[PDB]
Amino acid sequence: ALKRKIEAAKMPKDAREKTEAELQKLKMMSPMSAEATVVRGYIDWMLQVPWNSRSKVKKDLVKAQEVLDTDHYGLERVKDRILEYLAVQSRVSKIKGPILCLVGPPGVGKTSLGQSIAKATGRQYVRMALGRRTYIGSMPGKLIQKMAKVGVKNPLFLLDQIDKMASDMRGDPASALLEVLDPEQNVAFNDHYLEVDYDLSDVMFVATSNSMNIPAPLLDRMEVIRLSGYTEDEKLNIAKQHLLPKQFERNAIKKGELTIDDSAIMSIIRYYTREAGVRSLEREISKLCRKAVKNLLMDKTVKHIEINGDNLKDFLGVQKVDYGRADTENRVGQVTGLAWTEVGGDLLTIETACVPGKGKLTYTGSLGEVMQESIQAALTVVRARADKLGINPDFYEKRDIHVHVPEGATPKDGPSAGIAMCTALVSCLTGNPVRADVAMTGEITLRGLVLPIGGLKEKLLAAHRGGIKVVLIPDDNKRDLEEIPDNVIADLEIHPVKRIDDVLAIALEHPA
Amino acid sequence: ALKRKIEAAKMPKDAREKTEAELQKLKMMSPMSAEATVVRGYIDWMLQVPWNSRSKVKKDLVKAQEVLDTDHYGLERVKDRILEYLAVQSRVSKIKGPILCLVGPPGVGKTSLGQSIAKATGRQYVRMALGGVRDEAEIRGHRRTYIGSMPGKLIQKMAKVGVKNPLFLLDQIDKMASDMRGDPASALLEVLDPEQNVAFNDHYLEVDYDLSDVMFVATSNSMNIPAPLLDRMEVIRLSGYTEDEKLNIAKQHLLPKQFERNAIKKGELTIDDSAIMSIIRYYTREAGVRSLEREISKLCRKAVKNLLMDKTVKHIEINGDNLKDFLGVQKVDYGRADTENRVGQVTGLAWTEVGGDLLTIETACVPGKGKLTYTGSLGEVMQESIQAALTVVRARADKLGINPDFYEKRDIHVHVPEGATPKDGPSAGIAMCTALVSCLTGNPVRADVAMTGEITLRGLVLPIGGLKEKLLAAHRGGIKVVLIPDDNKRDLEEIPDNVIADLEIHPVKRIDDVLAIALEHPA
Amino acid sequence: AAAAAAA
Ligand SMILES: Nc1ncnc2c1ncn2[C@@H]1O[C@H](COP(=O)(O)OP(=O)(O)OP(=O)(O)O)[C@@H](O)[C@H]1O
Ligand SMILES: Nc1ncnc2c1ncn2[C@@H]1O[C@H](COP(=O)(O)OP(=O)(O)O)[C@@H](O)[C@H]1O
Ligand SMILES: [Mg+2]
Repeated sequence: ALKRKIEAAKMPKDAREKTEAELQKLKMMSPMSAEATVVRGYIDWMLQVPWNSRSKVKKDLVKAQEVLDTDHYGLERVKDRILEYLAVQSRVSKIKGPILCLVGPPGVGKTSLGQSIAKATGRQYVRMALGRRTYIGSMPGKLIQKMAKVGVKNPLFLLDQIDKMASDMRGDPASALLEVLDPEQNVAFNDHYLEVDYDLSDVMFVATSNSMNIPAPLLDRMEVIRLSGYTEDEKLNIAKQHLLPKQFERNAIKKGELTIDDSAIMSIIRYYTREAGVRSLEREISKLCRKAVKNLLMDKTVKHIEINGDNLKDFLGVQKVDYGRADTENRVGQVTGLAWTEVGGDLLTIETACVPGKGKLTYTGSLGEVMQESIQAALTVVRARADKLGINPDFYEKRDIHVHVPEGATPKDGPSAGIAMCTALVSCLTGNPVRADVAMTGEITLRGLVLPIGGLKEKLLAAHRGGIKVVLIPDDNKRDLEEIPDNVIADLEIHPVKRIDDVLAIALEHPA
Repeated sequence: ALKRKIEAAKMPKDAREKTEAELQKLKMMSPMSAEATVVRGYIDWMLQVPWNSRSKVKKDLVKAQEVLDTDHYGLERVKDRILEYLAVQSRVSKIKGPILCLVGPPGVGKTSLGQSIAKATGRQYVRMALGGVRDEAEIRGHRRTYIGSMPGKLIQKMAKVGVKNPLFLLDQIDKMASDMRGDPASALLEVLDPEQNVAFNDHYLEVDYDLSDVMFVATSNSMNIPAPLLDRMEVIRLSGYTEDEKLNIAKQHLLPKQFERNAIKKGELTIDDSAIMSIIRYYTREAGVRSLEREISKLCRKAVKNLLMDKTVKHIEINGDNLKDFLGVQKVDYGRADTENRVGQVTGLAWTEVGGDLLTIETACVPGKGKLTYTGSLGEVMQESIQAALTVVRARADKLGINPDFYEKRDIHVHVPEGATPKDGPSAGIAMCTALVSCLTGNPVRADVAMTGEITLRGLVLPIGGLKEKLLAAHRGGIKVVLIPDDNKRDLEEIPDNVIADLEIHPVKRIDDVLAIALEHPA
Repeated sequence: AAAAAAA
């Protein structure tokens, strides 16, 4: 009857005195009853559990490198960490220490890394997105069900959006999954539907998240891998190599009629969207392709639709956002600082006006208090150095000073752009024009030093996009210049400075 | 017995084998037991499910737009989107990816688009209201072993329509409720999932049912859709309606429906366009045409009541002048241009969520000490733009003909006249400067000029937001000339033709263009 | 077996 099926897979012996136990109980009951449907169901939900038939995991790392690079462009540090995990996985046959975690903003491909790792390690992929036998009939647990459906002993498992799993409501506690994650409690994981201990060792675990808002029994076992925002050349390379063909195949556009140029994609990235990932770019590209299909059905005269940087106002609407540019057309009494944010980088022009007055100090432009403190520190640097800069030292009581930053109703805060405001103060006090080709970043102190800043790469990509040629960084950020693409290094004349004298020597067009 | 319906139903092979197997559980038990009623009702549910009955989808796009244009006036981006959809499934069979979503304020007509899209696509219409559902069993039902059990509303509406490939209008996603023991946002994620459509696995119908062919149009008022569901949808935000297209919704859709609704025969009530424009301007504010529909409805009721209690007149002509006798006193009002040039008054432009309106900016500087006061319920960005424009006027002061020691000897007051309305933003920047210059020079601002744009210290006029409402507002208030930042002129291609043809729009880079155009005498 | 809604 069913004995050749229960011996056909060669289940372990404990589960076959259980399975033969309900088989000899099944010999002493009626076939047509619903209790026999529970019995046959309990037999069926043990002969689908993968007690054997492992997948041969792959050990070489060059073919794993390219089969990671066949579906994702620029997650190089993540791919490094995965090849290192496959190196210790190659030596140690069973890694049961901590668990890989992919923290990053939505839009980067942390979920499809389960696919690239899934066919990169060679094992099978089961995805779990988190966000007892009886008369009425019961399904097995979710953790076991994925395993049975996959039917393999070594299946990669993903815990997606644990940041969205633990809500503020009564739901799943940390117990039923840290008993899955811990090494000593996985030799006997007794599922409540089957009451048979099933092993969870040699099962790779990958968990993805958008922050470190993870429950405290789980954060102990999760290696936080960070995934930074994509730059514009990387978004162009992701749109052109991986994202246009999937929209072409989900829209059935054969290759002869639609041409979306590179200036079109860069026009979408710069002018039409603001995010860290490439999801909104795919809403724009999908809208572009379906407008191409509509423009082929509604007009049978033309057949090839050419889309470039000019005709993205015929499609997609009008330009929603915009970025800042270098004001290279003149050199005036303002500076161009650098601003960092989650979406990327931005130029940040800083303006001063110094009229005769009583010495009123007005700061304007939704400035945070740390920025206003940096203006007061920079003005103290100017007052301490008033004679040798050529300034009449009574300007504290004879000239009113206004510091404005143009994008009002935009909250701006941070210790950076202190030397930029010091340069603008020296400029508007001396009448010496700041050269427009120079962007600036740094933090000023009263002695005249330049302290380090953060987010140097996005400031350098903002300055490279803006048309800046010369960037003044602090000295202790030379280290961060070890992770800039060499086209940006080759185009920007980066000067690491350490004082305000090195700043005013370069940034002012006349000597002081 | 009933094998001819199991065979003639043409089910998939798993549904066929377990229905035939369940009938071969049925035909050896007594028909008066409970189990024969359970499996008999289950067989009847399995027979009334549309396994393969599929409706034909339209392929024409001219006639589909003719269908869409006879229910709704001006949802042109949504109608274009549905024509893109019908354009794409003339190549592929089933659309994969996200579903449609219609987000908007109440009254914009995003629920009554369900029959319009179902007619324009030739698909059968099913609506399911999700305004207060708490349990998953409205989506997934209960098991067969329960006594009063049945499928959820999904399978029951598929059987109610009797045809696979319908159109769904998930009516209110943002109003669903959470509860213990189940949550219909998870089950609704199982509905909307493209890799779980073919295997739905309802609790009563343990078979898998294919839901990949069903169209999904969902509707909401806000972006408060849950993140498990909001990342599977395509948000199409329906904005407010302008006064001209509210007039066209009223003329073409609301007036015959309310004449038919209050049973008005031909020639006993007419309403011209001046009365309707007086309703839109003077009696309603909201974005949508539901309150306009109510005011038209009460015009019709007062027409009926004034007819059957007079019996002498047989015709009532409502226009913009006798509307006070019907609706009453004008509840709201809009700003208008001044009729003569004032010496400290500029017309700013403002944007709200129901449209735009003319601001007035009134400055007055008197002989005083150095002191400077701001009134009119101003935000910090607004006041901060005022003092930014003030230091624009303190620089270049001898160029403007201003005595440059004025700030130590004049008291400057800046006041927007509404008082109780909070007014914030930098967009009243280059207007503000102008008024200051005017009160410091005695040069009267010409009253035909509206101004918008934030100002910087060197004089540049940086862009704004919400231009179309400001241009429609200025065109409403008798303004002839408006001043705009230069790189907002792109938005000039999305303005109607009469507003462009009736306004004298000047793109402006620097504050000297503003002072050259907006003042009466040369600076 | 019969379902029963609890609060
Ligand atoms: N553009 C339009 N043309 C003609 N009629 C319209 C238009 N927009 C709305 N209507 C009418 O307004 C009425 C109310 O619309 P509907 O009930 O769809 O509003 P809604 O946006 O769904 O409101 P809520 O979001 O509060 O449910 C409908 O009967 C519809 O006929
Ligand atoms: N480096 C990349 N190369 C190719 N495609 C990418 C890359 N990064 C992101 N994507 C695309 O962006 C999408 C992001 O979606 P996904 O990662 O599944 O959601 P989440 O970001 O919430 O985890 C993916 O479908 C993927 O196709
Ligand atoms: Mg509605």
